[PDB]
Amino acid sequence: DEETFEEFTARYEKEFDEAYDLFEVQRVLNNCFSYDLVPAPAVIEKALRAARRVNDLPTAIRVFEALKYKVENEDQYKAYLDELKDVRQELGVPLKEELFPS
Amino acid sequence: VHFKDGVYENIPFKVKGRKTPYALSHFGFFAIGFAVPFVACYVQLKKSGAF
Amino acid sequence: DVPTPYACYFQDSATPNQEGILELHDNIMFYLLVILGLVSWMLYTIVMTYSKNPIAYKYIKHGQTIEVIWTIFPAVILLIIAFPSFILLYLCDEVISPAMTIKAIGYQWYWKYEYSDFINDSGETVEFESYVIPDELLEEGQLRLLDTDTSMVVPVDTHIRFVVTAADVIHDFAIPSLGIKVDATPGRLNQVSALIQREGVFYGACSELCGTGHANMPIKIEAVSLPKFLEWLNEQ
Amino acid sequence: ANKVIQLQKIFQSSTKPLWWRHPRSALYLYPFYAIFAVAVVTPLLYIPNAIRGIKAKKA
Amino acid sequence: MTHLERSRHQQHPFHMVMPSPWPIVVSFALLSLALSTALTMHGYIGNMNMVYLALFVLLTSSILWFRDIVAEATYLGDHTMAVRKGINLGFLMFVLSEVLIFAGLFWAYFHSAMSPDVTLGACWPPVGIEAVQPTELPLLNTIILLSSGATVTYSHHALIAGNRNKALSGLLITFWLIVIFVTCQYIEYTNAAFTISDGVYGSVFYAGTGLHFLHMVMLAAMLGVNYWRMRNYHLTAGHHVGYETTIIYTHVLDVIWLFLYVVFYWWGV
Amino acid sequence: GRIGESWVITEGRRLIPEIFQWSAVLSVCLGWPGAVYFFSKARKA
Amino acid sequence: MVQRWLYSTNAKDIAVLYFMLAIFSGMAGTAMSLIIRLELAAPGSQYLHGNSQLFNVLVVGHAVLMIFFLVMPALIGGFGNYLLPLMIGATDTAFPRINNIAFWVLPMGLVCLVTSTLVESGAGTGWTVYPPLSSIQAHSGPSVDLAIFALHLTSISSLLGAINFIVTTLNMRTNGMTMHKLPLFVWSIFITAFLLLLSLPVLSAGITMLLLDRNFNTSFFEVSGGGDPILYEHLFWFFGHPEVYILIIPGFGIISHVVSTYSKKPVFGEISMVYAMASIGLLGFLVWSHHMYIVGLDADTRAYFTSATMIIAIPTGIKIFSWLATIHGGSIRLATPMLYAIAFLFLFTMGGLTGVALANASLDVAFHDTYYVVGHFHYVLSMGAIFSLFAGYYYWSPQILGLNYNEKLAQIQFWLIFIGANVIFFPMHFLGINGMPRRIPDYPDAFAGWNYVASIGSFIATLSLFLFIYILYDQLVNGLNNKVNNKSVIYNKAPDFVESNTIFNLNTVKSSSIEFLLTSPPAVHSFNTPAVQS
Amino acid sequence: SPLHTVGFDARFPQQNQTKHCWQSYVDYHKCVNMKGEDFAPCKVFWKTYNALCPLDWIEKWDDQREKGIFAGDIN
Ligand code: HEA
Ligand code: HEA
Ligand SMILES: CCCCCCCCCCCCCCCC(=O)OC[C@H](COP(=O)(O)OCCN)OC(=O)CCCCCCCCCCCCCCC
Ligand SMILES: CCCCCCCCCCCCCCCC(=O)OC[C@H](COP(=O)(O)OCCN)OC(=O)CCCCCCCCCCCCCCC
Ligand SMILES: CCCCCCCCCCCCCCCC(=O)OC[C@H](COP(=O)(O)OCCN)OC(=O)CCCCCCCCCCCCCCC
Ligand SMILES: CCCCCCCCCCCCCCCC(=O)OC[C@H](COP(=O)(O)OCCN)OC(=O)CCCCCCCCCCCCCCC
Ligand SMILES: CCCCCCCCCCCCCCCC(=O)OC[C@H](COP(=O)(O)OCCN)OC(=O)CCCCCCCCCCCCCCC
Ligand SMILES: CCCCCCCCCCCCCCCC(=O)OC[C@H](COP(=O)(O)OCCN)OC(=O)CCCCCCCCCCCCCCC
Ligand code: CUA
Ligand SMILES: [Ca+2]
Ligand SMILES: [Cu+2]
Ligand SMILES: [Mg+2]
Repeated sequence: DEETFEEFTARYEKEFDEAYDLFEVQRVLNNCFSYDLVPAPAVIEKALRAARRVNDLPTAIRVFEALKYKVENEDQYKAYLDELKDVRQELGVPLKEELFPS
Repeated sequence: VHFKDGVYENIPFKVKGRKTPYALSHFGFFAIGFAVPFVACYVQLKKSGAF
Repeated sequence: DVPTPYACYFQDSATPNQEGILELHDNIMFYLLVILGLVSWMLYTIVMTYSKNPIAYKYIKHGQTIEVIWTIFPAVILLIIAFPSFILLYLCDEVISPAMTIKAIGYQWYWKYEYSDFINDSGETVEFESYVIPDELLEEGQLRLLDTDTSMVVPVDTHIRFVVTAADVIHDFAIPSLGIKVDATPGRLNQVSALIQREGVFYGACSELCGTGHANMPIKIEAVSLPKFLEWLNEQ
Repeated sequence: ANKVIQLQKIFQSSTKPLWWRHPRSALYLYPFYAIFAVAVVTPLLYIPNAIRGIKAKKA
Repeated sequence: MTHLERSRHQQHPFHMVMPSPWPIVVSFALLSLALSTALTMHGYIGNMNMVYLALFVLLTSSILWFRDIVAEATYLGDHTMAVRKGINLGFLMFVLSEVLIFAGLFWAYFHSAMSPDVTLGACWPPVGIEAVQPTELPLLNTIILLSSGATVTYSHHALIAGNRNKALSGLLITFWLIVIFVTCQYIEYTNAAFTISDGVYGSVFYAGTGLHFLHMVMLAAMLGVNYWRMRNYHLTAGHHVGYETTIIYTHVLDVIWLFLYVVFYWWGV
Repeated sequence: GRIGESWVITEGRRLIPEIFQWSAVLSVCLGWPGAVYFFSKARKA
Repeated sequence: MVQRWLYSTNAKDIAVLYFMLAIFSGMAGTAMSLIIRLELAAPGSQYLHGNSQLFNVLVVGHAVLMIFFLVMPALIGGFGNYLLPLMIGATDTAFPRINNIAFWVLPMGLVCLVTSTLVESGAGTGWTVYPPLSSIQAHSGPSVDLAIFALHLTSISSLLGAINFIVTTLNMRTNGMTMHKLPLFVWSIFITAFLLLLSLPVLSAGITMLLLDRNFNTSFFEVSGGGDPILYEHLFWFFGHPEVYILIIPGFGIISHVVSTYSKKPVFGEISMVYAMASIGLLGFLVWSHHMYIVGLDADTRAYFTSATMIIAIPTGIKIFSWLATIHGGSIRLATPMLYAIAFLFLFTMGGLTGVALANASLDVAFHDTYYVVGHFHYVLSMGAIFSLFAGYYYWSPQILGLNYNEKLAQIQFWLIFIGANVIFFPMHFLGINGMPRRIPDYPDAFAGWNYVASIGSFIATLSLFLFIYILYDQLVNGLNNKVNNKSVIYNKAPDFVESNTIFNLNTVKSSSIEFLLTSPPAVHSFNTPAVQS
Repeated sequence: SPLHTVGFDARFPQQNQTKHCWQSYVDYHKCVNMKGEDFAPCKVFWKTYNALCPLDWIEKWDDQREKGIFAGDIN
């Protein structure tokens, strides 16, 4: 398997637009986070807009939870939360730390 | 040949619905296994005149 | 020369053959410790970090670089220690220019020794049997299951050929501190060589299950000086 | 003569076990079972002497 | 045949054997044989009558097992193409194992002969031993065996072609040729000048050629079973598996005897 | 460029504690007979 | 009831009889090793009153029961007969009546070996039975005959079962499954069946020839007629080594399934695992005389066998690194089967590295009949093959039986055998390097130290076996309750990270073999319409 | 030193030494059967089969020669 990073985003962007129920959105999301890379910000945005279209809020919360496991530092987690600022605000998605604050 | 299906049906021994407790069968079976080396020792030490 | 309580190593060496056996054991254990260090470390640091990994890397199924590399690496290590292991094999098999030959014959629970070089002043065969001292007859200070009623006397700094056979069943002539171990089979004669570099008493045992008395058939060897050996030989 | 087809219909419409369907099978199975019992019991009746070291006096 | 009718027949070709008493009755005869032989070899039983009975019961209990395989294939139709292919493959793995039993007996012969022991005279054969000469009764035997691997070839191909008389005659001749081989070894044995007691030579010689003798008695029993089945119309022109297993047997035993005759008779004498 | 701290510092913080936990386990698996001899009569009288 | 279990032609029912007999035999063989370790606790006569023949008799009985009556009827007779037809889609085995006789000869071979120890004086010879110690001059009476007939009956069993395993794999696979698509456990029973087929007939030649010397006045091995004792050892060891691999490879295939399930990753380099299992099964026929290094063979014979023995370390080390590569980067689930598999990787490596030292003929002069050898083969047979047998039972018995087991009781059982096995066998290397011979009931006084330590660990490990006997009782009486309370593990695979709890209930099982897709106790008619794969 | 014994022989260089004894015994007895019992270098064989060969073996072969049962070819 010789797939460049640019080919990775353009293929999973196409794969999030075709998912037609909850099983499909969760199965595609599982395979996207199972490689040796963190998906690009433009892939995360299409995964949030796919869970809105099937009307499921917990799947959109878990997207950012997996993001904080896969990064290497906590400053890589921050820079994602600063790119996807409008989308998390426009759809009304909270963070798991914000929802169950400790 | 047609047999039955279920939980306690694919084993040769009875575990439920029996008069005697199943503990007498389970631990009696493994006691006899553990006890055959000692029967051999008894016969042979009774042949050497040690007993 | 004698085993000691709670010992975890070779008995002290008296011949160049046992010097070389120990050198090969230590050389091999250098590389078996590198390999055990790797495997135990990879095992430990994989359980401690991936027992807490929530997303498995299910798309990693092969690698061409590592699989070729880890097929070649064990071959280099195996070849490194085969070089001195072949040299020691042919250095111990040679028996060149010995100065005396002794025969040892195994019996149902005793040994037997024969000298037939006819060097003694009267030119006969010197021969005797060796028996373990029974427990009821031991004198205080003697060693249980080791001390015998007669022993084999050899001189120091002399090359010796041993000839070993048996009478009834298989036995085994073995002395740990001399680097000697050879089966004693009814029908054939095997040989071994030795050269002892210091004086003392060296103990051994039978090493081929021979029946009820397999544990009661020890070997005891005394090494003395040359003038002292000729006096012992010329009497017994 | 040829009796494959006739035995073919006897066998395929019978309720009995396979080794009992042939009309002649009684003459083999009755004496075999009696002989099979003697050949199993009798060696077992000799282990008591073997443990006790008693040998038969064929002399 | 619609869906309704196809439902009344199996969906796979493999054979579902009904429960039988024979596998556990053969095991008991095997233990009765083991217990009797050890007890009579050491005097705890007076005579050989109990060993005779245990051999008779091991024999008539395998017959009944073979009798139930005839009925499942001739009267029931349970041997489809897949069942037939599995039976052939199981038999080839059986003979491969039996061939390696002889391979262990050839090791023992060569171990004793290439560097012979000095109590023999350091010579092979040992001193005083008068051996069997090759160009003799053993040369009549190697021709009698080679002559039966070509009369069994034309019987098999006369059955595929539909000729009954020619098929029935080329098997009645293979029978009496293996029978002749068997009694020819009997004559060669009661006349030999040495015995199995005569040291290591009489041990490796009579073991290698004596095992082969026992297989031939089994081989002549197989050709008599085929004779009854071919004469009574069990075997058909395209379905005869009890026959091909016999044919492969007569050819392996032919090659094994060829090896015995070159090593035990020409090289070792 | 790269966001955050160097990968050496991040990996150093995770392995150093594990090296010491490895050497304290393998010492128990291979050195436990040394303790039996410590409390023996044969040792050091 | 009578005809379901005495007339059986079903491969699942027969596999249950195998396991019942296998576990009844490990009781006796463990009791003999306990009597052996009590008599070795201290110098002097301890419990057997100085009867050295009896001590030797119990050592033969110990080895024969553990090998031929526990590990072979359970790993092969049990798991092979139950899981091989289900993993390839077969409706039965080929030859179902052959499959039944291969079990019923083992009970008759046990009432031959047991009556061998009770007659005259028994067989005090070692499990290798070397002549002339085992001939009628040095062992009179019928004891050695009855032990040979017992070995003959186990050879009929293993040979007949091997012929059945080979035909079933080649002929009865389901639609779409080719030989490159077999599960790794099916490959391990297939290769083992070929080693048995080519090594058992050489052992039957050796021990039948030994029976002929004793009773029919024959000189295969007698020295007064020209025979040679060293011939017997060549014939015995040409079966022996292939046997040790007939005992580890089925466990290699079990370890592959367990490690992959509790990592959620497929086996790394799955195709090179089959090539390694075949190379080890082939090189195991070319190395047998490393067991005869001191009997007087030529120096050029000994240099060949050194290099032949060493190169079996290359394919075996490929399987070790491959197993560590599948758990790397995984999602590890530490259930009871996973604990045994991780201990197998650590304790099998140690036992195999002490074999590399033994492989050199120069060093084996200080390693012959030495406890050091006993330490080598109890690390690969008792922390090896035995640990893979526990891993298998905890992996498949809930499905096979329909009954769950107490999980936290099973983790206590694992730690008690891991601690106790190490205490018996680790000091055995210290005794051997200092020079203690094997097969002795009594020793010089300087060996008392480590011999006391090992006898203590023998009590720890027997207590762990008695806890396993109770766990079986609890599973059979309380197995249905173990599913509704929280005392057992229900799913060996948990939901994925982003997979919700209710989506997980659509497909509970994510398996790459058929067996976890059946009903919990599998049906007696498991396939009617054949299974199909792409 | 006054110690001497037989040395390395290229016919028998291996660990197995069975034939070295037996051939020296056989050569010696056929050397005295034609060249007479007394022969200066006929003692070379006599020393070798005495040095490395068991006394019970010689005892058996001597008794066999008396009955004409020695398997070696010496006449
Ligand atoms: C299968 C192989 C096997 C196993 C498991 C064992 C297990 C043990 N063995 Fe033995 N042993 C041999 C094979 C084995 N051994 C052989 C071949 C010899 C040489 C014979 C010879 O010298 O002639 C030998 C020799 C030998 C000696 C040498 C005696 C002497 O030389 O005279 C000693 C001494 O202590 C010993 C001890 C032990 C001990 C303490 C255990 C115990 O530690 C066992 C520990 C664990 C358990 C208690 C077993 C598990 C219990 C089960 C019933 C499993 C059930 C599992 C399921 C069904 C899922 N063994
Ligand atoms: C399960 C059973 C089993 C297994 C698997 C083995 C495996 C091996 N054995 Fe063993 N053995 C026995 C059971 C077993 N053995 C028994 C029962 C006896 C005594 C019989 C008796 O006398 O009664 C015996 C005795 C025995 C002898 C005879 C010694 C003597 O009697 O004096 C020898 C000789 O070389 C030997 C060597 C080996 C070797 C090299 C392996 C190799 O296969 C091991 C290879 C494995 C590894 C090497 C580990 C992992 C490898 C790597 C991680 C690669 C990297 C390594 C390097 C670069 C070195 N063992
Ligand atoms: C002694 C009691 C007699 C009571 C008197 C009768 C009065 C009425 C009482 C009712 C009880 C009826 C008694 C009938 C006998 C009986 O049910 O249990 C009696 C049975 C004996 O019989 P058995 O058929 O198993 O044969 C065997 C006879 N030798 O013990 C047992 O096997 C206990 C065995 C349990 C241990 C096996 C554990 C294995 C679990 C299966 C796991 C398989 C995993 C497979 C993986 C490949
Ligand atoms: C799995 C098999 C492993 C093989 C191991 C076999 C042994 C190899 C030789 C090891 C030498 C031990 C040093 C002796 C120290 C001593 O001197 O011992 C001293 C005392 C008693 O000594 P003392 O009072 O009698 O006299 C001398 C007084 N000074 O004992 C002890 O402290 C016991 C401590 C045990 C030692 C730990 C062993 C660690 C080695 C790990 C090997 C790993 C295996 C590699 C892969 C196979
Ligand atoms: C389990 C797998 C089997 C492995 C078998 C390996 C070894 C088998 C080799 C021996 C086979 C039998 C030899 C033929 C008999 C013989 O020897 O010929 C007969 C010899 C030759 O006659 P004579 O000596 O009087 O000389 C003739 C001078 N006038 O007389 C004897 O021997 C008498 C002793 C009887 C021998 C019977 C031994 C039976 C035990 C083995 C049974 C067969 C094994 C199983 C076969 C299915
Ligand atoms: C002392 C006691 C010793 C007992 C040993 C007796 C051995 C004598 C040999 C008798 C064989 C009879 C077989 C005929 C059965 C039959 O009917 O086979 C025919 C069947 C039916 O197919 P069909 O083509 O006829 O179809 C008819 C048209 N539709 O096909 C088969 O099953 C093929 C399988 C036959 C294999 C038989 C077993 C051979 C090995 C047994 C070896 C046992 C001893 C081993 C000792 C080392
Ligand atoms: C991987 C598995 C590891 C498991 C750990 C082992 C613990 C399990 C129990 C072991 C049994 C102990 C046998 C004692 C036999 C005896 O009686 O000892 C006797 C000796 C005295 O000797 P004596 O001559 O006076 O005897 C006279 C005979 N009558 O008293 C002792 O030393 C007491 C025991 C010492 C305790 C040590 C236990 C090991 C723990 C290791 C901890 C880590 C150490 C790390 C070192 C770097
Ligand atoms: C001590 C003296 C030595 C005695 C030898 C041991 C005797 C035990 C067996 C007794 C014979 C009874 C007949 C059973 C065989 C049978 O019937 O084979 C017939 C089986 C029946 O197939 P099926 O019914 O299972 O399927 C139902 C389908 N209809 O066809 C096959 O499998 C095909 C392959 C044939 C292979 C047969 C192998 C011969 C078995 C003996 C092997 C012994 C090896 C050790 C050699 C020393
Ligand atoms: Cu002599 Cu053991
Ligand atoms: Ca004691
Ligand atoms: Cu080996
Ligand atoms: Mg030995």
